[PDB]
Parts: sequence; C-alpha cells; structure tokens
Amino acid sequence: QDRKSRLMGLEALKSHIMAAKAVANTMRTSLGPNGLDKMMVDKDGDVTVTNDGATILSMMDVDHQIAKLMVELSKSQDDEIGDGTTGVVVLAGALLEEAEQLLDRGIHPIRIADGYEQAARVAIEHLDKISDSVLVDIKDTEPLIQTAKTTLGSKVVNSCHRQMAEIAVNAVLTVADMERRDVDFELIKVEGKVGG
Amino acid sequence: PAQIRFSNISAAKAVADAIRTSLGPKGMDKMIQDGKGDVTITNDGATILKQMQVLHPAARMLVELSKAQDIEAGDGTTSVVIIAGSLLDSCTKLLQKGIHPTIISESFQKALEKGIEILTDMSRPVELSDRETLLNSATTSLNSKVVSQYSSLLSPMSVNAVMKVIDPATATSVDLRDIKIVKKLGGTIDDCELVEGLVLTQKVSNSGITRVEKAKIGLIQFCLSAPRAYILNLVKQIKKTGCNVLLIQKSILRDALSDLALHFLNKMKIMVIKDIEREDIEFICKTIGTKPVAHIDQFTADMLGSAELAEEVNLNGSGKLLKITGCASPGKTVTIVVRGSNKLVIEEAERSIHDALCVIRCLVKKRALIAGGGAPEIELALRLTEYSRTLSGMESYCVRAFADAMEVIPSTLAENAGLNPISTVTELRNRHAQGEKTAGINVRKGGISNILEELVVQPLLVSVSALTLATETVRSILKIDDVVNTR
Amino acid sequence: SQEADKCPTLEQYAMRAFADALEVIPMALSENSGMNPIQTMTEVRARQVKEMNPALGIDCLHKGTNDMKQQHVIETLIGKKQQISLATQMVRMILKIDDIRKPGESE
Amino acid sequence: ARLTSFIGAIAIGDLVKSTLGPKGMDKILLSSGRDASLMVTNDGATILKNIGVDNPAAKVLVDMSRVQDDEVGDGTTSVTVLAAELLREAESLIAKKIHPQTIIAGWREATKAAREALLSSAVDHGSDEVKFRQDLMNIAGTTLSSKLLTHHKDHFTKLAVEAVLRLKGSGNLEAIHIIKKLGGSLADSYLDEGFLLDKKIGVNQPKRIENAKILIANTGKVAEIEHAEKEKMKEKVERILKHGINCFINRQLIYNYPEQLFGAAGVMAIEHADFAGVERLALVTGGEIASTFDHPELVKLGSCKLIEEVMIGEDKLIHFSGVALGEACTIVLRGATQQILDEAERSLHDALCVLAQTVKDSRTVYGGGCSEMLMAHAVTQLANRTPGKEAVAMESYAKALRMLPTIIADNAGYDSADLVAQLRAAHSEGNTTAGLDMREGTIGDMAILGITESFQVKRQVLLSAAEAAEVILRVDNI
Amino acid sequence: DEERAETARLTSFIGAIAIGDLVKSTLGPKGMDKILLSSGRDASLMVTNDGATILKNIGVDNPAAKVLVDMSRVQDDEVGDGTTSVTVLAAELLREAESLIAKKIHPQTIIAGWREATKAAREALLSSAVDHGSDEVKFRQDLMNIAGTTLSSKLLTHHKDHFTKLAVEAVLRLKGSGNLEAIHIIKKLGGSLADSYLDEGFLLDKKIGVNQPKRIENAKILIANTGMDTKVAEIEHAEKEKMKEKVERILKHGINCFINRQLIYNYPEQLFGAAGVMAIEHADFAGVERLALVTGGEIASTFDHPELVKLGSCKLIEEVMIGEDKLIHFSGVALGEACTIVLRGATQQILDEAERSLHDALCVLAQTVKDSRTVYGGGCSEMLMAHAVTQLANRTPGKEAVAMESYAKALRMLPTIIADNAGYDSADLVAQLRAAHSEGNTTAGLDMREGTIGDMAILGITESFQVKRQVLLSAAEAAEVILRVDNIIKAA
Ligand SMILES: Nc1ncnc2c1ncn2[C@@H]1O[C@H](COP(=O)(O)OP(=O)(O)O)[C@@H](O)[C@H]1O
Ligand SMILES: Nc1ncnc2c1ncn2[C@@H]1O[C@H](COP(=O)(O)OP(=O)(O)O)[C@@H](O)[C@H]1O
Ligand SMILES: Nc1ncnc2c1ncn2[C@@H]1O[C@H](COP(=O)(O)OP(=O)(O)O)[C@@H](O)[C@H]1O
Ligand SMILES: Nc1ncnc2c1ncn2[C@@H]1O[C@H](COP(=O)(O)OP(=O)(O)O)[C@@H](O)[C@H]1O
Repeated sequence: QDRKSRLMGLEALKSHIMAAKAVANTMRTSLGPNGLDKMMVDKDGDVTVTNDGATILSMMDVDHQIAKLMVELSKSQDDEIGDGTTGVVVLAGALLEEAEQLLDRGIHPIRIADGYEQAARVAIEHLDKISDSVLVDIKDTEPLIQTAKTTLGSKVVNSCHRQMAEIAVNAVLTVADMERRDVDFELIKVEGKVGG
Repeated sequence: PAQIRFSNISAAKAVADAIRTSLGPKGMDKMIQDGKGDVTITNDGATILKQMQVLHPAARMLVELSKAQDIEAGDGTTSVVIIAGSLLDSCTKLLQKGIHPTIISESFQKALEKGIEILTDMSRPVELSDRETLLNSATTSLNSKVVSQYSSLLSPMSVNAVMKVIDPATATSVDLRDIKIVKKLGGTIDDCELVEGLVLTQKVSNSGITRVEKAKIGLIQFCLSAPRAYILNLVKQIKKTGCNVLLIQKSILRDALSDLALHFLNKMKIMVIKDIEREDIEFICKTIGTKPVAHIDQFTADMLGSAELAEEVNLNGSGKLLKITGCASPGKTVTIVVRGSNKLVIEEAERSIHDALCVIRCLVKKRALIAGGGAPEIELALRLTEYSRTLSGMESYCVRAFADAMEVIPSTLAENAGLNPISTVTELRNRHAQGEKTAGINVRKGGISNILEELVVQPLLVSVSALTLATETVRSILKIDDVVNTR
Repeated sequence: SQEADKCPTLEQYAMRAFADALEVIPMALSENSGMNPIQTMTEVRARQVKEMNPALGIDCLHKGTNDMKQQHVIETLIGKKQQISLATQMVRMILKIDDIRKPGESE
Repeated sequence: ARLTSFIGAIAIGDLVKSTLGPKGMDKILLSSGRDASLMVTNDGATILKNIGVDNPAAKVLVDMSRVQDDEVGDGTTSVTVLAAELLREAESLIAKKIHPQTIIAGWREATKAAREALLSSAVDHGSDEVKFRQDLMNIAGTTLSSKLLTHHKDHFTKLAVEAVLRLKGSGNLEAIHIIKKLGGSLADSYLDEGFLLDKKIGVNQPKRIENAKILIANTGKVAEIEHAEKEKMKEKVERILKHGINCFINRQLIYNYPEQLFGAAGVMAIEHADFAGVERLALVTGGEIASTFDHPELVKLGSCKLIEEVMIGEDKLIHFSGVALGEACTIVLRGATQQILDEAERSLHDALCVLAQTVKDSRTVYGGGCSEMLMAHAVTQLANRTPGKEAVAMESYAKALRMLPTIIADNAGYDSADLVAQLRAAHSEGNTTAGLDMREGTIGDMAILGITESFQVKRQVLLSAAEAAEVILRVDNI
Repeated sequence: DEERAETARLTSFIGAIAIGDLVKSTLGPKGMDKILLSSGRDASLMVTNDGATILKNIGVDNPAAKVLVDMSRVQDDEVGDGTTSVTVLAAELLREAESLIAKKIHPQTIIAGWREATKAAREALLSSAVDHGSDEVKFRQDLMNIAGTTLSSKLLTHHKDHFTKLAVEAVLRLKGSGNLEAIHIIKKLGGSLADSYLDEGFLLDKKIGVNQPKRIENAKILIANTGMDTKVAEIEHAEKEKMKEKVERILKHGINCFINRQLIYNYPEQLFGAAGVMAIEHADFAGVERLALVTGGEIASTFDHPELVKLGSCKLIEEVMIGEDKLIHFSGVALGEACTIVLRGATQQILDEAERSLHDALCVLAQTVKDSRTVYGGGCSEMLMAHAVTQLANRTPGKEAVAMESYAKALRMLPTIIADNAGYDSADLVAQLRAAHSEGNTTAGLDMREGTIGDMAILGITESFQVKRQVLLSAAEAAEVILRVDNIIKAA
C-alpha cells in the first residue's frame, strides 16, 4: 500500500534493457533456416503459423514503449528491404543484454553508445574489406537458381523450386531496367488463390 | 547439484566481499560487532577473516585459503581471497551459460599453468645474493610505520642471521631455522643482539656457581611429586653424570623443586629453569641433541648434552639470559632479541620481524621478483586473454573469464586510492600493452606511472602461491556437487 | 577485438562488449540447429582464426564442411551493412533515453 | 507456450482414445441443459466435430482430423490418437533436454522407413485381378465395424462390387444416394434410383411421363403493376407449356393458382427439392442447373429418359427407374431413431469411399495392428543402426506405434501388457501374416481371419499423423 | 509404524532411489566430490571422490536404504571396487521397477524376467571375456592397465609404475595361495606423492634406543603378559619375584625380537635392555598377522606353555634410522611375501585413501590371477550386456519382456552417468556408442581423455572379469530383494 512511481535514470535503463531482452530472446529462436517458427493467434478469431521474424514482431502486441519503438522501426526496415529483421532484433537485444554489465560496472551510457558507434564503423570497414563478391550476376540465369536455395531451403518446396526460380528470373528480366532498378506497387507480383 | 553450487558461490563471494575494500596501503579498516561486545578495529584482512563467523563450507574453504597463503609466504592474504571471489563471480556466468563445472576446472588449471609460466619467465629475477635488493625490499615493507625508524636496526640483523647460515633446506633456501629466537621484556630496542646457539630467557636464581666450560646438559622432565622412592634418585643421577644446567619441566606436578630437593640440588648449585613453552621444547631438544625423556631410569651417560659456555649474565644491564654456543644442531627460529620498555616496540617489532623473515625467505625460495601495484594482475589479464584467443575449443571462453576476473586487484587498489577505478585500470592496461611490464599504480602519491619512481617490489613467490592456491580452491569448490549432514 | 588492443578507455570496453555481442548470431544459429550453442561457435572461431578463410561459418543444415562457398549461403553487402548499422543506431538511441514520463500520473 | 499446447493436444487425443477399435466406449454429447437431454455415439470422428476447442494447437489438430474425415475413408480416431502418442513422447524427450529440430529430423527419417516398410508388405487383392468377392467381403466388413447392419450387408457389398464396372469411370462417388424413413428393421435395404417426392396435383395425374427435361424456376395503383406481373407470369407458363417437359425443379415457392396450371401443362412442380437429388439427376440423367428459365427455349433444356411416381410400403416410395445412366444406385432403408439416419449415412459413405480407393489402388495390408507392429519393427531396426541423438526420436516413434494397437486391446476389455508384448516378440518371426483378433482375444495369423485394411488409407493415416505431430512440435511460443 | 498397501513400498523405493542419486555424481574418473558433515560442534569439512566412503559415512533409516547399504558393504569387503556402480545400477533398476509398477505390472513377473535377464548378461560376459596372455604368457601392459583403472581419480599418478611393478612381482612370486597379508601400507606426512619404494618391515625401532645392536640374527618372538619389574607391598614384591623366575625360565631361549602388547615404562625397558629384548606396544593387527605368517611370531596371551622349543623362528631382524624418521626395515624374512608399501604424503587423508586404493588394487590383481579372463572397461561391458539383454527381450514374449527391456535400459544408463560427470554430451555419446555396438562389436568403447568414442582395446584400459560379473550379480540380487517387498510396517 506504499507504491511509488519514481523512475531514476539508471533503474530506467535497467527497465528498458529488461523490456528489450523480453522482446528479444523471444523471437531469437526463429533465427536461422531451421528456427522454431512462431504460431501467431489473433486476440479475437484468427490463428496462423509463420517463421518470418518481421511478421511475428509485426503481429505481436507490445506494451512497453521501448518495444513499440523497436518494432515500429523494424517495420520501417522491413519496408526498406524486408530481410535481416531477425538479425537486427537479436543483435540489438544481444548488445543491450551484454551492455547491462557495462552499466553495472558504472560506465555512463553515452560512452557506451559512442564506443558502439566506433565498433560499428570498424565492423563496416572490415566487412567491406573481406567481401569476395561476384560481379557477373547480371546474365546469370543458371547461378540465379542456386542463389535462392537458402531462402527456399527451409521447406519441401524443393520439388518444384526450380520452376519458381525460372519464374522469378523471367519476372526480373521482363522488368530489368538498368537506369532505376526498382519495382513499384502497381508491378506487384502478388495474388493468392486457394486450392491447387 | 546446482542448487547447492549457487549457495556455495554466494557464500564464498559474500565472505570475500566483506574484506574487499581492505586491500592496499590505503586500505579502509573495519568494525564488525558480531560477537559479545567485540571492538573490532583493524585493516588487516587475515584477522578479519579469522574473527568472522564461519557457517557455510565455502567460507571455511576461503578462510583456509587465507591461512595457507599466510603460512606459505605471509603476504597477499586478502589478495588470494579477492581473486577467488572474482573467479567465482566470473564462473557464475559460465555455469548459467550451461558449461559443466569439469570443463571450467580444466580450463582454470590450464590458465594457472600458463599464468605461472608467463609470470616467471619475463619477470625481473635476482642472480647474485645481492643483499642490497633484499634490504631495499625490506625497506619498502619495513618503513612507513612505527618501525620505520627501526628498519636499520632490525633488517640488517635479520640479513646477518641469513648470511650466517645459508640453510640447504628446500632447494638451498634459508628456512625458518637460522638461529633460535629469544626475547625478554624490558630494556630498549637498541639492545638487540645476535646470538649463536641455544639461549635461555627463564628466571634463574642460584647463589653459587652455574658457569662451567664443560656444561653438560640434561633434560629430566620428571620432577618432585607428593606420595623418597622417586624423589632423590634424580639428584644421585645428576651427581654421577655431573650435569650443571638442567631445565626443569613441571609436566608431572607443580612442586618441581621443593626446599629439600633444592638444598640437595644446592650442593652442586645446578641451574634451575621453569616454565618452558611446549612448542619450543622439541626445538631445544634438537638444539642440544638430547632426547625429551621424562624417565629418570632412561637417563644415562648418552643423555649428556654438548655445550661450551653457559652464564647467567645480566645482559644489557638487567636482562638475565643464558647463552649457549657450540651445540649439536642449534638454529630453530631466526633470533631477534625483542627488548623494549614500551609495549608497542615489542609487539610491532616482532610483527615487522616476522614479515621481514617471511619476505626474505620468500625471495630465497625462488630468486625472481616482480613489481607490485597491480602490474602482475594486469599482465595476467592481458597475456591470458591473448592465450585464450590463441587457445582453441570451448574452454577458451572460460580462460578468458579467468583472465578478466584477474582484473579486480588493480581496480580495488585504485579505488582505495580514490581514483576512478574503471578509467585508471583500463588506462593501465593500455599503457601495459603498448609499454612495459612494470606499469603499476602510484597509490600514495596521487597518480599512475611506472614503478621506477615507486619501486614497491615484491617477491614472485607471494603472487605465485596466491594464484595457485586460489585456482586450486576454486577448482575444489566447482567440483563440489552436494553436501550431506547426518553422519 | 583486435581493434580494442589500440583503443582509448571506454571505447575499449565498449568494443570488447561489441565483439561478444556480435558473437551471438553464431550461437543463435547453432542453438536453433540443435547442436551445442557454445562449443560449435568456439570451434569455428578457432578454425577461422587459424585459416584466413572468412566463409567458415556454422553449418546448421548438418552438411559436410563449414565453408558455405560450396553450400551457396550468400548475403549481400548492402543488407548486412544496413542490418549492423541499424542495430548500432538502436543501441545508441536506447542508451540515450534515460527517463519516460507519462501525463496522468497515479501516485 | 510449448507445454500448454502439448498438454492440450494430449488431452484432445485422450478424449477420443477410448473409442478406438470395434469395442470403443460411448460418449455423451452434453451442453447447456436447453437441448442437452441425451446424445450418444460410439464413433470418435463425430465427437471431434462437436468439441469445444480452445487451444489453437488443438484447433490445428482438430482441423487435420476433419481433413482426414472428409478425405478418403475413416481413420480420424487412429490419426488423432497416434498424434497424441507422438506428442506425449516428444514431451518426454524434451524433458530430457533434446532439441525439437533433432527430434523432427529423426521423426522424418523414421516416417520414411515406416512408409517404405508399409509399401513392402502390400498385397494386391483379387477383386480387381481374378474377381474374388471374399476380399471385398472383408474390406466392407472391417470399415463397417461397431455397427449393426450386418443382415442386409449383402446388398451393401452388391452395390460395392457393381460399382467398379458401371457406377464409376475413375472412382466416381457422387452417383450413389442414401435415404430412409422411420420405422423398420434390418431387412429394409433395397435398390432405388431416385428420391421420394410425390405428385401434388392430386390423383388424376398419370404415374408415367414421356420425357423429362428438368431445370430450376426463377420466381414465384400498384394493383395494375401486380396484374401486369401476373400477365407476364401467365405468358411464362404458356411458354413452358410448349416446352414439352415433364419434370422440373421448383426451387422457389409456388401456390395453387399456378400449380394447377403447371399440372395441366404437364410440368411437375417439384417444390424445392434437396439439392443432393438435383446434383444426382445432373450427373446421372443430364439435368443442368441454371438461374432462370426464360432464356432456355429449345437447346438449353435438360436430358432424361423415363421417370415414374409410385407408392410402395405405405410411404411415398417413388422409384426414378429408367434414367439415362444405371449408376444412380440408391439405398432406401427404414430406420427407427434419428441417429440411424446419420449413422447409416456416414457408414455407407466411408465404406463406399474405401471401396473406391481399393478399386483405384488394389494393394492392401492386413489390419488388426499387425501392420502397425511391422512399421514399429522397421523403425526400431533403423534406430539401432544410426548414431546420434535421433535414436531416441525413432525409438519414441516406435513406442507410439506400439501403443497404437494397445489402445485397441484395452478398449476390448482384454489385457494389454501381454498380448501386445507377445505380438511384438512374435512379429520378428510370426511376421506380417500374424495379427490381433478381438473375436477371441488372442494372437492369430491375421490372413486366415481375413480382416484387412486398404493400403491407401493406412498410408494416409501415417503421413497425416507424422505431419501434424511435426507441425505442432515445431511451435514453441504463442 | 503401521503403513498402507502402496505408501510403504513407494516410500521405500523412493528412499532407495534417493540413495542411488546421492552417489550418482561420484561415478567414473570424473567424479563430483562431496562434503561429508557431522555438524555437531566442530565437524570436519572433509571431501571425497569415492562413494564407498560416503556409504561408510551415510546415516540412513529407511530399510530399503539399509539393505542397499549392507549390500554395498559386502561389495566393498569382497572386491573393494565398483561399489558405486553397484549402488547406482540397483537404484536405476528400482526406478525402472517403479515405472513399470505405475503400468500395473506385478512385481513377480518383473523378478522372473530379471533373473534370466541377469543370466543372459552373465553368459554374455563369459562369452566376451577375452583371456589375454598377461597371466598366460606374462604380458605386462594388461597389468599396467588394470592397476590404472582402479587407481583413477587418485593422487598416485606418478609412481603408479612402482605399484604396477609390485603387482607384477606379486603375480610372479607372491602368488602362493592368493596372498592378501602382503597388502601392507604405512606412510607419514610431509613430502609429495612421488615417495614410493619397497619395504617389508614395521616402522617402530628398539625402544631401548641406539645402544642396542641393530643387527640381530635369531629372533624368537611372541607376546608377553605383564610389564617387567624386579598387604600390597608383600604381594607385589612376591609377584615381582615370581615373574622374574618366569622370565629366567624363558630367558634360556635367547630372544632378540619380541612384542609386548602391554605398556612398558622406564623400568621394563631397562630390564629388556639388560636382557637384550625389544618391545612393541599396541602394534597393528595386520602387522601381527604378517609377523605370524611371513616371520612366524604368533599371537598369544601368556608364555606358560612355550618353554623350550615352542617359540617363533626368524632369519634376520634389523632396526635402523633412515631419512630422519622411524624408517625400520625387517630385512631377512623367511619368505619375502609381505612387501610393505611405504609412502610419505602430505595430509592425513592419504593414510586411508592410498591404503584402501592399494587394498582394492591387490584384490583385483588376485581376481585377475584367479581368472585371467577380462573385459574392456569404460562402459563397453555394460553396453554389450545391455545389447544381449535387449536381443533376448525382443525374442521373448510375455509381460516379462518389458521388465527385461527396463533391465537393459538400466544397464545402458551406467555409461550415461559416467559420461555426464565428465561434462560431455552423455546422450549423444551413449546413443552413438549403442548404435555402433549393435554392429561395432565390443572392440569399441568409451574414451574419456578426449570426450569421444573409440576402439576401447587400443586404449587398453581394461577391468577384470571377476569384479564385473559379481557386480552384475550383486546388483541384480539386491534389486530383486528390494522389489519383492510390498507392504510392511516399514517407514515413518
Ligand atoms: N543454409 C544456411 N546455412 C547457414 N546459415 C543460414 C542458412 N540459411 C540461412 N542462414 C542464416 O539465417 C539468418 C536469417 O536469414 P533470413 O531468413 O534471410 O533473414 P530473416 O531471418 O531476418 O528473414 C541469416 O543471418 C543467415 O546467415
Ligand atoms: N606503497 C605501495 N604502492 C603501491 N602498491 C602497493 C604498496 N604497498 C602495497 N601495495 C600493493 O597492495 C597489496 C597489498 O597486499 P595485502 O593483501 O594488503 O597484504 P596483507 O593482506 O598482508 O596486508 C600488495 O599486493 C602490493 O602489490
Ligand atoms: N474386427 C476387427 N478385427 C481386427 N481389427 C479391427 C477390427 N475392426 C477394427 N479393427 C481395427 O481398428 C482400427 C480402426 O478403428 P476405428 O478408429 O474404430 O475405425 P476408424 O479407423 O474407421 O475410425 C483399424 O486399424 C483396424 O485394424
Ligand atoms: N580411463 C577411463 N575411461 C573411461 N572410463 C573409465 C576410465 N577409468 C575408469 N573408468 C570407469 O570407472 C568405473 C569404475 O570406477 P568406480 O567403480 O566408480 O570406482 P569406485 O568403485 O572406487 O567408486 C568403470 O565403470 C569404468 O568404466
């Protein structure tokens, strides 16, 4: 009967890190091609099963403001590209959960943030250094078949995966513009028909 | 299993934390009112641990660490406990990470051997006897206290006792057996003198003669008892053997020498000596070479001791002592004649002498030396981390955790100096990586710098023993799975 | 971790933290694959420091080797760059926040 | 949210567990006391259709069971109990910290071995090779277990054997209709070829017609507008007067005033017949389904040969004999209670379906749990061979397969810890020809007993159970 | 103490399972040591890796636990090794029995299945007990390995070669009738674990001192009655004179070595020195037995009957000072069987630890010489037994097949427990070992120094057949005895 609502800075950081490790470490198990998918159930009348981290974080409802922030900007990133949302979420959760001990050591959060930015720059230059990228992937109809094995290797759709790979390469060829290299909303390759 | 491992970890870390801040020359002192009116006021870690209540087994093991480090070298008593606590806190993360304790223990053993060899190979050893550097280390240990002005009176005498007998014990290392110690109340600190052989400080009151060159020495622990059957026989045996100095032991009865027995023992005016501490009885026996026999019948011609001079001279004016030289095998424990009217100039002098003898023996057991002030700990925390990066396998993370937990000593040393601990310890780590081995903290001059200005210096063996014992005890604690009552 | 050897103080601790934080992705992948989360990552890390090859990852499909050049496991520079940069921006901005106040207090 | 979903699926499986085998316990379909007097059914498939389900994983399992039900044959009880056993074993293995992915991989590579073992022991029946009927007798009897219509089962099997040459082209199942009334016995089954709708003009309408082209109606100072609509309707009925049709589906309501005109025009007003009979007429006779009749004049009409209305056995037993195709074999029984309707309907539907896949796929294996023990032995042999933690996975798969007929044994009231163990030990030597019989309560060579199950439905059961178990096991949160 | 029809058996089996789980950890050469407390006032914080000592120090009241403890006592007394294995195997069998009873299976069927399951396991061991040439053509590596197996998780990893060499000399020329009095271990404190060498003497010198000659050839040795000395006064003087007449009667023998059990003060020592007699007081009973057998000094109360030629005979006796300690060697015995093992440790725990380890080592060497056949260690034998039992269970109909399968499961659980205490993934390792062992016959086994499977014979780490077979039999019979109890006044 003596509840208090004061939130000092360090305990506020502790609470925010707890919320982040709650929203993370929850969809962590979905990372990877054989990650444990999440069965999403609507609060009223719908149930679904999916493995994409962006989808599960988008459907899931979060109470804490930090979680809302992170999920809405993950939605923004999904809009930007649509890949690596799981990696982003799990990596941010990892950083926060292991920087909690730095906070316990007494380091000011500004110092941690600037050091993290410096480390990110180091990682960026290092990954740009060790890229063994191939540059012939323009007329690469046959290599394009094995490009998409990883993103389709999680299911048994491999029986006719080559057919849809050829469909995709034809689709990119018929809209292959060397000036803009973009696809718009009207050019959407989406239509769902039940049965078959 | 894990439910008891966590309890052991928590208990050991709690009992280590209660002495965490007492490390360093600027160590903060404690006051625990756990007892029945105990005014606890001191900054020595060992006494705080031994006076602290012990209920959990882990606390008992840590107190045993303190005692073993004290007996082995006599320094870094708090250091080993703090290191063990840091190791336990570090391995708590590994335990909750799913690593079975056997892997942690094996990795700690590998870390121990690597740290021992890195700490000794690139350290700064002493090659020649070099009593100057022993004196310098003593001064770094013997000054800044009440005995600081008495360093030039105490350290050189101990060094002379060392050079007098280079005992070939434990790899020609000067052990605790140079020349038997004595001490008498009264006098002044300037009255200290070095002896050669057995010396008696007990009260003697003989009006006749007690000074014969061929001082035959006997040990008849069988004294007078209240029933002539076994009373006057010892007098006849002494007369036949001709012993002149025979210390009396009251292990039979209090009436060791009655009036009639004294008068019968007054015809040759034999030396009468009482109240011998039991721990020194066997030392005296091996000094003279006679056996501790409490039977008069066993006392025979072979029981006669060897001596050259025995005088009840009033040394230093009013100090009655019996110096004996030329015995069978004297040299029980390094002599420092603690003379002084003041109370502090006795107890503090003895404590400082004990510290000096420990450190001198410490440097002669192994002739390597390192610079203190957190330099060895940061050096370990760097080199072992490098090893763990080079080391393969899943034990590499355990080795890295061991190295990281070895950073507490410089951090707490700097915190007790008032500096920002994190910033100064990591600055020291950077300076050590890009610089030299001797980088440490300057605790009592307000800053951080090399050791050449500081030159605190400590023997290698204190750190080696502390590290080894801490690792062995954390190994033992980790291998513990259950504790059962109801024997 | 190499860069933390020549670094100022709190950036040194921050980048040491960042290394272990980056190491989470391999443990997550291996744990989702069911194998030992820590053993496999440590082994592949030791192999990747022994060999200059940077494609020695974690084989979650239980195929032959840890080299994905044969397995065609490939990701673009832009995607990974955006992912790491956005994660860093997240940790920075969440560290910036130190208090949340809501009108309508109920003390 | 793994534990709660697993317990929910386990409870769903246990709820139907007791109904396995032709000795299963009965269940009560209760609800709020408004209309919950008493409903009982031995079959567990209909139990699931009336289960209030809350756990979404249980919802997925129930949906899979419904898929099995409306797919070929009846194996839903077996599929559900097998899935429950598999998830119970999965819970046990998770209790000993085994990752779900390894369990799923082991389950996949054990399911493939079980399926190939089932393929190995398949035996082709003679009804499609040398025209044996006893195999048809047994296959009809086994799927009609826990029932009572064994008296006129000969009529059922006659429609079974007569289907292969006339009633199906590639396994057609929509050409057979079932209808019955209240009041009768087991000696009521007979062959019919149409529904039981009688004429409504009266008694002066002739029983026989000339030719039937059957279609579907369209419809049934505002007084002037109503009179104009009436005139248009009379023009429409005059137009249908020259159509020359004799049968016509009247979907919408028609009162007497145009009803007598329909009768005088030779057009029978079939007052909103069930669309099942309309569909049967559509595929057998050739009467299409449309929305309006004004546009069809001479080419868009129906197609039929002969239709007559008769009364037999005090009821409106109209026999639509003489339609274009002789595949509309309709069984008309006479039940006694409401449950007879649905019970006979589902029993005949499932039996006819399994007969359709037998005449489509003639290979079969012996039932009675011998095939289950065979697959279990195969997967156990596989488990002893490969290393890794998936050995626990395949041995748990074998444990579930062994427990599948143990439920059958228990539901018969016999023992279960000996005859199942005896069957398992024998199956290494007393091979697939062995089996389990509830008639005597002992182990006997199942082939002489002759009770066998079609291979297709068994493989479907195994595949569906494995797939559902894997899907539910793959879920970990929410 | 009245109980119910299920509560008594449930609580007894749970108590037995708890006793098994108590020792479950300290299994294999990776045992998790445990602290034994007697809290009281100042209870010692002693810790041990050996579960047999734990059972010696376990205080339990449950009768099922009492039976398990008694069986473990007999286990330790007979062979001295494997006691932890027997206890954990019995606990696993009882846990499987509890699980089966939960499936309404009558215990009598379980016992009937288990009896012939044990028969099958034993005959499998006889079939696979490869008799190497260590006791046929005198191979030494097998002796090396069998000594190494029972010496695991100890502090004699350096001079273990000396212990194995003593085993070799035993199997060469101490194998008279299965010698067991040769197991003499005496040691002191202060030093290291590398202080192993040979001795055959008792570590007490002449109480007279250094004046009595060290080398005494003829030794007529027995046990005296009273302390020596030359109306209380009259009776004691007359008793002194009578006993002096007695010693003058017995002085004609010319004894040099003699043991006087009663305490000797100064005067009896002086009289002995005048008579050239040595005295040893309250000697170890094993030492007295060795003096009676190897030397010939029998135990007795008085010397009334031995007067002329009824004294023990010896070849040579000597007492010297070696190494600033009471190091006395009795060189010159009639037969050199009692090769005393003398050490110099650091702590007092070694005094009992090394002695019991060597008792077990000599026991298992006696087993090997009795039965030169042996089986590969490291969970190989257990896996082979489990495989045979599983085969028989698959072949056997009836309800006892389930009990036999549970027996095989409990057998397979032992290598799992061994691997768990090493930190390895026991489930994966044991599954791989079983899957191999189904086709990869007993030449394969578990390797512990690397946490991987291996070819067990190449590692050479083998254990004697006798101890393994009798472990199997004892565990089976203990489980059977505990199982047959259903409902008695048994616990509170
Ligand atoms: N065949 C594979 N081998 C190894 N790693 C893989 C494989 N397939 C996917 N991954 C890993 O799974 C992670 C998630 O990939 P992806 O599904 O494209 O992103 P998201 O999970 O955010 O949708 C990637 O970081 C990738 O490294
Ligand atoms: N004057 C000094 N300057 C820098 N460091 C010091 C100084 N004196 C002591 N130290 C460091 O502080 C530590 C104190 O050791 P400590 O555990 O307090 O010994 P004790 O427990 O016997 O008091 C030593 O390891 C030494 O390295
Ligand atoms: N008379 C019988 N003899 C032996 N086994 C039978 C008999 N009747 C049914 N079975 C077994 O019962 C199983 C199906 O039982 P149940 O689930 O009640 O029927 P359904 O599968 O149609 O729901 C089959 O696997 C079959 O082997
Ligand atoms: N090098 C080794 N590798 C594998 N297992 C070993 C090894 N050494 C000993 N063991 C195991 O130790 C067990 C015997 O130890 P144990 O009987 O517990 O000793 P004690 O009876 O003294 O408790 C054997 O079952 C054997 O499998």
